[PDB]
Amino acid sequence: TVKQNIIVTTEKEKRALTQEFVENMSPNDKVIMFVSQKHIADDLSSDFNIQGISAESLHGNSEQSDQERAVEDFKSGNIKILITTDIVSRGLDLNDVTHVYNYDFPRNIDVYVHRVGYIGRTGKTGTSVTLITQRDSKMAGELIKILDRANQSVPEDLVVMAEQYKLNQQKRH
Repeated sequence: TVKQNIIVTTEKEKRALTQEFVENMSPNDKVIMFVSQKHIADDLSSDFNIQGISAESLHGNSEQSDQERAVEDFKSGNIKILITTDIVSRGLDLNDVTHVYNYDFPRNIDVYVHRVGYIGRTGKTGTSVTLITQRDSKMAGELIKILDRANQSVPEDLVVMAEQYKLNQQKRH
């Protein structure tokens, strides 16, 4: 079973929170991190590597050689964080993954559930961590239902977001 954590935040606080997450990683943790834009993924990778948290970024135009080196490094432990945009590389052994980290909230709820499934498919326990901001407040109610269905704790800030969204929508009919 997979522990699901939702962190309500703003776009300016995402970098600092993600910094705090990666600094608190155990030496055994291996993270697949989801970022919507390639240049942000590159920025994050070079930040992490400069600090000594070994990482690589991949996107849809990454060469097959680059992807297969990243997958081998993820297996061997030569990287601890694989930051991906638009794809998950096919040769990735999901048994090595302890965490899914959604730096950007995915484009819909079905993609979110699929990413939780990346750890749940192996039958091992693991953790999904997701950052959500006001731009994705239309997802908040659906996300609460996912958490309630999976018997996961519901953060107060997520309930506040879903209530605020509903009130703002009711004023617009």
